[PDB]
Parts: sequence; C-alpha cells; structure tokens
Amino acid sequence: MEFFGESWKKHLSGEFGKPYFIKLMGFVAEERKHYTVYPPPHQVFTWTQMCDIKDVKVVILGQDPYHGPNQAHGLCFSVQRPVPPPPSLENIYKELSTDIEGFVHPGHGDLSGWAKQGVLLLNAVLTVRAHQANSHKERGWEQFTDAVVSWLNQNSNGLVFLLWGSYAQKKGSAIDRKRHHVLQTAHPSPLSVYRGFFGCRHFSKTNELLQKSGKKPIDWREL
Repeated sequence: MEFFGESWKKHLSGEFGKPYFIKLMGFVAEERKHYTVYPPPHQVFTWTQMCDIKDVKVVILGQDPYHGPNQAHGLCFSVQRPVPPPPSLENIYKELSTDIEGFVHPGHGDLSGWAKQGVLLLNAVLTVRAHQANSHKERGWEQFTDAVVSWLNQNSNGLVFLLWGSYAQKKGSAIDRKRHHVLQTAHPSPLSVYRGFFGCRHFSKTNELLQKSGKKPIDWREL
C-alpha cells in the first residue's frame, strides 16, 4: 500500500485483505487502466499523510471527490493552488470570516494547513472517474471510510465531528456522543447554506469543545 501514512496503516491495514477491499482495488485499477481517475494515485490517501492518526482532533466528513481537472487532492473541500475555491468552500470561508473574527480569505482553497493540525478532511468515496460525478460510489470506499470513522470513534477521545448535510450526518449517525462531540448543520453549498450553515459557528464551537478534553485549539487561520 503506497502513499498511505504509517500510523494509519498500522490500525487500518486489516481492511486491505477483506473481499470488499480487494474488489474495490481491482475496480479502481481497471478504471485507471483506461481512464483518468481523480485524485491521482499518490493523493488518494493525502488524509493519512498530513498528521498522525492519534493526532486527529476534528473530523469533517464529505461525500465524493471533486471530479474536475486538478481539483481533488485527497482532502474533502480542499483544492490545491492555483485552483479557485469551489462555491461550498467560499461559503466555509464566509462563515470563518464572521465566526473567527479577523480571519482573512487566504486567496486559495488548500486546506492542508488544517489537516496538519489534526483536522481530518475525509470524503466517504475516495476516487472518481474524471468528469463523471459520483462515478465510483457504492464500489467499496464507503465501507472503508466507515472503518476509519469507527476506529476513531472507538479509540480516540473527545473528537469533534462536523457533519454538514444529510449524507455526512448519516455517515456519523453512530458516533458515541458521550465520548465525542458532534455538531450538525446544513451543507455549505449555495442551495443549502442559508438553511443553517451561515451562523453555525462550528469553528469557534469546535475549539471550545476541544478544550474540554485538554486539546489545544485549531488555528483556523493557518492555511
């Protein structure tokens, strides 16, 4: 398993030999043989490269990777320079501008600076055929990313899960809320952002909740 962080591999590699995962890898490989699939192979598991699994403090669950050229890079919501922030990310930055007073839009969409601090930016589906939205859904990724969420749920303490939209909320429905904190609202995309996302103050609330378990806050400006 190339490009997969060692601390994550230690705890999740039990998935790799299961029939569903073998089937998944075979499918993705057959897709790559004939098509361009995003993100590129070295970025499928960026979320395992940015920080140690035990240093994860905050978990933001997404759905599918971006399917446009150069957009997906292995972190939900994020795009690498010089790709313009997509609409949902511009709205995330708008909420940061009022919640974390003094936050200035960084002029790019790369959320790596959060990932390094222990914000896990996990899509549920980790690849997509180029230009074809949701094309790799229901092929095995969901079970794998369920394993990731379940490991964190059972092994970590005092995480904050941010569940934006119904898909993410369903994926987080069995989180232990005595052990961790769950904040839920509408998705930040323009069609739903006015239905709860603006004003949610999840960024400030996250840091207040992290303090309850002695964790230093996320520096949301460090992008």
